[PDB]
Amino acid sequence: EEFDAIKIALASPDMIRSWSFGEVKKPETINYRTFKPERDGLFCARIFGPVKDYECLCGKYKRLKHRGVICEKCGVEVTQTKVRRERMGHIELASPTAHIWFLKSLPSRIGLLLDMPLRDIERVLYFESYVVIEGGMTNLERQQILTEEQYLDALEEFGDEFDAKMGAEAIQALLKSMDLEQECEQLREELNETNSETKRKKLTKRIKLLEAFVQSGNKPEWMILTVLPVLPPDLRPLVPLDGGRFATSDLNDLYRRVINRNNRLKRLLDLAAPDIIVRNEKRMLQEAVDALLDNGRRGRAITGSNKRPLKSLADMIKGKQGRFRQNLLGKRVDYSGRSVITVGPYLRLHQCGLPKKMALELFKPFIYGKLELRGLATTIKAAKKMVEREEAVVWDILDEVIREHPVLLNRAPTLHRLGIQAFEPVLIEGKAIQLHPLVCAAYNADFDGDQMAVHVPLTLEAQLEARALMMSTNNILSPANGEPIIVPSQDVVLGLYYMTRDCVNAKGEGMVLTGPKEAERLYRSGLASLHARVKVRITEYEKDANGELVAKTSLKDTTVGRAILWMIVPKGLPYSIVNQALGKKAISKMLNTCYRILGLKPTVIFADQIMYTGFAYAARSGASVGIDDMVIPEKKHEIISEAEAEVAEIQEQFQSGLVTAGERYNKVIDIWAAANDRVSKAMMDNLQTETVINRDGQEEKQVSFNSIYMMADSGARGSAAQIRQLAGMRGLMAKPDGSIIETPITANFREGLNVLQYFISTHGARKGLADTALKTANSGYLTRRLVDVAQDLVVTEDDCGTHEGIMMTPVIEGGDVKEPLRDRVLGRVTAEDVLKPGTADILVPRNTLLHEQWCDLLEENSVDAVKVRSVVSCDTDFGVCAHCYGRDLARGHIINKGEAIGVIAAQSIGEPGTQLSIKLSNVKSVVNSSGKLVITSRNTELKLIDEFGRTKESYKVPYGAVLAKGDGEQVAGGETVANWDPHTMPVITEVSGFVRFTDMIDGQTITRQTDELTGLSSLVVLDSAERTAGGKDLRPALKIVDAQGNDVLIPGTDMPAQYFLPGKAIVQLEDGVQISSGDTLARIPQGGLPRVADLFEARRPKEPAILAEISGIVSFGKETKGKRRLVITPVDGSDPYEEMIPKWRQLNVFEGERVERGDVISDGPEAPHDILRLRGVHAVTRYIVNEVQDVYRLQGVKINDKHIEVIVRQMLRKATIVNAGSSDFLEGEQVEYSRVKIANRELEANGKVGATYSRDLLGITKASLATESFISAASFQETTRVLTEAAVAGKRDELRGLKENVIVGRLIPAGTGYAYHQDRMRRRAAG
Amino acid sequence: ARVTVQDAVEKIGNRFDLVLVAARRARQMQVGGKDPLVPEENDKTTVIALREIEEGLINNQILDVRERQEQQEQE
Amino acid sequence: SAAVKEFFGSSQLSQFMDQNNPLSEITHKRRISALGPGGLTRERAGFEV
Amino acid sequence: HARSTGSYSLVTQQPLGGKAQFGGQRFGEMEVWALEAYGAAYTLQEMLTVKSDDVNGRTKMYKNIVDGNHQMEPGMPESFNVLLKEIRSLGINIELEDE
DNA sequence: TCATTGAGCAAATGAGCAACACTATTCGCATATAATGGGGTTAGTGACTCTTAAGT
DNA sequence: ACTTAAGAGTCATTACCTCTCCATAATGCGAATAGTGTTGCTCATTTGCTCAATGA
RNA sequence: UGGGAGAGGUA
Ligand SMILES: [Mg+2]
Ligand SMILES: [Zn+2]
Ligand SMILES: [Zn+2]
Repeated sequence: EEFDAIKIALASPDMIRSWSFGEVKKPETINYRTFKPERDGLFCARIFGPVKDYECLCGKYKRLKHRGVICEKCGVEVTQTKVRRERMGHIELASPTAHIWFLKSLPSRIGLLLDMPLRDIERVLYFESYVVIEGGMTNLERQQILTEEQYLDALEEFGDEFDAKMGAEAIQALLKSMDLEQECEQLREELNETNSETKRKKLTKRIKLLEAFVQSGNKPEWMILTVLPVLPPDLRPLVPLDGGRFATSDLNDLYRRVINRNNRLKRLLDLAAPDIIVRNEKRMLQEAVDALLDNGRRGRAITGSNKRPLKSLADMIKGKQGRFRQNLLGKRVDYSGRSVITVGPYLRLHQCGLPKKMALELFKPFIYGKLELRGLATTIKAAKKMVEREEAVVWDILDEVIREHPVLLNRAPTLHRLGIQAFEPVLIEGKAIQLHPLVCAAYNADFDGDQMAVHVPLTLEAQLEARALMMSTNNILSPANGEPIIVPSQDVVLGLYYMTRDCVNAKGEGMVLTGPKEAERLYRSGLASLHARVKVRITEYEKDANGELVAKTSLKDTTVGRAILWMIVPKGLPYSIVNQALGKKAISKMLNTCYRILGLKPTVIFADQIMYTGFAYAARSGASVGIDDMVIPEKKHEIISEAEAEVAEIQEQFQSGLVTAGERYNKVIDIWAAANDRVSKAMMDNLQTETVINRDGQEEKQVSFNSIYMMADSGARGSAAQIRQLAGMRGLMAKPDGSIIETPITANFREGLNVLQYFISTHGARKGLADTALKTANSGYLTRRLVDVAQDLVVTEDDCGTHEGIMMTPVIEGGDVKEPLRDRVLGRVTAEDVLKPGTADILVPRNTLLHEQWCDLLEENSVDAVKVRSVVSCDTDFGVCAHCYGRDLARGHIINKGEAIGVIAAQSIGEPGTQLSIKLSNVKSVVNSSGKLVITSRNTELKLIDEFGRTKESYKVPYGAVLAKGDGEQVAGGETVANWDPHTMPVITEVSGFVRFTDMIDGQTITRQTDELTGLSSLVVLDSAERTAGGKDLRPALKIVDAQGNDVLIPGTDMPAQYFLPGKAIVQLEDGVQISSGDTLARIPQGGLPRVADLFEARRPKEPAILAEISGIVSFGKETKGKRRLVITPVDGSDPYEEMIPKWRQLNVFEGERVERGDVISDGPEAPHDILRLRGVHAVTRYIVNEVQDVYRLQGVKINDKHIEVIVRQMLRKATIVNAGSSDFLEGEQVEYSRVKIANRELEANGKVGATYSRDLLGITKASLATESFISAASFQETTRVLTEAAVAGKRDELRGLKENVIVGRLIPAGTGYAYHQDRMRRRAAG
Repeated sequence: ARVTVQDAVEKIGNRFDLVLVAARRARQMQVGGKDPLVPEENDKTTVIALREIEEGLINNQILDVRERQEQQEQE
Repeated sequence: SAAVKEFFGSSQLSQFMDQNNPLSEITHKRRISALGPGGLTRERAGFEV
Repeated sequence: HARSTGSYSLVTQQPLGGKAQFGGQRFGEMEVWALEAYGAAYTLQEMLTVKSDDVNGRTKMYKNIVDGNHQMEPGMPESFNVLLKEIRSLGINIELEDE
């Protein structure tokens, strides 16, 4: 019951006969006169144990006094009836048949072991063609598949020397006669002479398979089923119906088929049947056994009586309704309720209203215990009936029991971890669970008919989890990003916006008040409104250096509503918290500031009090919607008429025949977009500032008190797009073919649409409703795949002591700041120092958690980039340390050791899937004759650094682009500095002089033609695919020389100044002219959720970018073929590398320059596998994080980058070995990177050479399947393939995963169970 | 300890260690019937043990040496 | 009789009438379901149909 | 709908599903991941064993809750034994190797 | 001299066995003009990956 | 000696509620075995009752 | 009582 490992292997026939208790020899299950089970049947009592507790079948032994005996009359062993689901039988098959798993699950393992094709093995098993096992003559070798005619020829020819059998018994004899170590040694010799790619891969597959058999100790004859085991008859039960008829399982039908055909084969072998009949019966038994093991696998699936295919054993375990994903991971659970949810705003943050009857049904054994303790019930039956009669003493005892006993409120689908929270229940009269209004932003639940499950923790440990870890006052901050999710939502927000907004001359403006209490007294007496601009006295408490609170008291120019909220805001916050109009972002910043200053308990009472006052003043407001409140702008018809006249003008121009149809289409869309923007701007102007009728200074202007604008500007419900569709113009609606329709829906939802506009709108409405369903399914599939990769990651160590890290620069692509340094680095731990003078000389040491104060210091001193320790670079085996991960985002401090990171990271990523001066760097340039500077590099980036040192923008310039500004020059804004040729790629030079037209002749490499505009001849270099026989061995060169003709050298190198230009070049420069330096010479021409799923599944795209694998210069080596090879030789050593590039793809790097490690040779998207293998682990981590965050910022969802780094670290777990030392890794075996790190640590400890490696970015599906745990892999996906590979290789499970301990039934090593698991681990180590 | 277990968390240093220490204290109050050092004020044993940790009487090593003292006084 | 009772009793289109009010009766009789014997499924149906 | 302790299934011996047959609410795969994210290992263990398919553990839990002592007597569930017997009936030797 | 403890005993009832005699079930066996190659799917999937095979 | 097509395989969210529906065909005749009834008999269990020491 | 299909509906 306390086992360390779950070892899986193949089953010998002796082991199957050791499992069984009796041979099942009859197909009939039970009788019909009296329903006792038969003898040697499918339900038999002698084989599968007794039917009743401690009773035989005849009734002789009938008590526990005879504890365990065998009945001499009927054979039924007197035991408990629990052994009807623990005892197996066995069927003794006449002809030994083949297992369908180890034959049809590709790779077949029988074709891979015997080295025979699967079609020929299937022909042998189908009794269509003989196979020869052994033969003494040289005519018939081993495994020569003969036909019937060839066997009848060989029988009359030799008849005595060879032995050829047909069927599965022949394959059993073949696997018996083969020799595992002899074939392994012969293939090890065969691998060494020559290495073709397909032959070496097939040979190493077979060698890995044979070495798996020898090291696991299995035998190859065990794949042929001779003895078939039988499931116990309470696991293939016989359940009745309500009308006397029986409804059995499909396994009883399949077992009846196998037993009947096996008994008929025994009868046909005893009756001396003909060869055709006994061969067909052997084939039928093979088909029946294969159907029972996997129905839908071999051929046509055997259907039952109701025309549906039967459920086999492989269909019971594998699938969506299989044993794993329906009963092992997620089980049904007692002590559980379910009801509709309503709103309780009178509650606190940690309370929920359970009904009386539902909680009486929930807490029933607890009421039994308190009834028998207080002496009000003698026995359990009396207590049962006192609860069932619902007495007043039962209600009082229930009120005592339910006090301080938290229950979990679950709501499906539980996307993120805040979908389960523990609440102290309060008994109410009703039938609906009254939630708090604040937690329904965490639950994503509105009250339109939702339903929530109520689970009751029983034990004291479970009540303490629900009180310390899962209480609703503890998880305020979201674990995705460190922002509070217990936030006012739409109604508190409308009330607080109406409070802290101010009018101009409302009622009682310009008084002086003794404080917040007198302001509240003035409003509730009625002498002053909520919008009177008044001077109040405010006594705010600032924070000292220690925990003391100093005070200041002055007069502030406030409103009455802000002076009412100052009674609510606790001591410790400034007045600039309250002194603005509070939208949803403003109240979020209020709760965040109150958290970081005060803690948790002032934050909880502030949220409850701000919700109470928000609800109360939204009720006192009366903020109603009306038909006079959706104010249509009075200049809508004029703009619409002008736009229709302009569209009709371009239409009649097209009907005259001047402008084409596509340009008319693009012009009409651009005109209607401009018209829609103008109407929306006029609508927003006339709705924001319509309130102008004022007094007490003059006719003044202010923001409007319109309720539609109020519930838009507050961030409560809706946005400016929704207000535009209500009041302005509906806009341009799209067809389901993607193309935007030309005429738009001009009417809004106030004037009412006509028939055709509504029928056009139904396209997008049904499309959006259809799209939403698809993304949720995709997001849940993505969330399951992400969780099943990141299962095995937990915090183990407190610190690993590494020196690596990822330098976090703010993402500065384009013209704006996407993420600031504060959002990028707040929470992580600094790897190195910050070495810059700056203004204050900030020097944070290593191993420092970056708090908000340290990040404020970084913002003040304006640091460009800081290097912090990431999860990917952590050097801890089987788990990460706390200092590399950094801050527990749900709490706000450093992460406790033992808490599972990866499940939180996978949930936080897959939850919004249902919502989806001039600075020059890396340059090589030369000053031209005019100062218009040109760049001779491709990887040049143009950085835009401010005068303080920080970076403002970023731009990448092309190679050969012109530039007017040098380094250190500060140009003003709006100046166009980026000037470049977009379609042509120049071939510019850096030296001056004359040109020598060498190695180009008119006729075989260049085309003699002229330009059609100027009359000058132009020498276009002809491409090598259309050249003649004279141009297959030459490369034309623009031999730039000096003014008289000597070969000028490049300054710095020893390469001659040559320029091998490619084809299709517009050579305008002729011989005998003067050429400057830096001038041109010739012209050479050129979703959200699927993108996230393709980044995480690590897919090679449709057009990968060719990169340079070794640093050095590049030259061409192979001629007379269009596949351009690059002999990229290094500048120090020899070249062992070449590269094959197809015909039509263009090249960016010419054959005269030198590339670094990982240079873009061919443009396009770059594949993440070669990104890793060439650039580095930190580079592929930064690529995946940036390209995922681009999607999540496009849609507007905040997600911290540490979660994406956790998924990347779980993707990079494998590491193939390129060269071994003295370790037990021979060649190309994809072992885990933690295993080779431990092996290299041991080898460098005892002083040896060590073994190098090379990591590889596996996808999510391939990583979770190549996880070393067969139980985790089979619970995720592909149960047939995972169990087949584990059974052949003889693997074992060490029980170290969270999913593994969910399946087995132990405490997970995640959080509270981590102490128990490390105690068990040290107990196993110390003994 | 009724509404928030925050000061008990800052006293212990670990949420999961707090759950384990309060579970052993609540097991000693439910099984053995030991004397709670705080006034119970008609609360449950979970909140009583959490209040004892909130004051600062119960720690892992302190409850272990107290259990060792009772064991060595039994012998 | 076995074939016509199977169609009229246990087909995929001969379904239980939602008759909780007259509007549900009249909109269950004016219904054109593209599924059934010889039609689509909820797996073989994209955004085209 | 609510359920304290009623009828149980026959193949897996975990409680039934449905208001008409007095069923228990399903604690699905998403909720198992939420408890793993919380770190409530004791709540996860007592929701997979003693509130579910483990007859000896749930009977001792019922007697202990009635007798006042809220203690946990865990054990291996029976769906895992169903899984072991089904793989062994497929013909693949899987065993719980002791130590 | 009598209540209290220690030990046992005939008798009534519940359980059951052993051998034998009648009887309702169940299974092996026989039908003699001639009869000599079958139904039944899935049909408006999508995307991706792995293996095998003709093509270059 | 390597590179594109054909074919097979494997997934495509969670939780709950209601309803209906889940089959028909050869006869007969002894032989033999399992089942049930019958009568005489033994054995384990419990209970009111009896008998023998012993101090008050 | 428990099992399996088909249809409908709610979030
Ligand atoms: Mg809802
Ligand atoms: Zn018996
Ligand atoms: Zn680390």
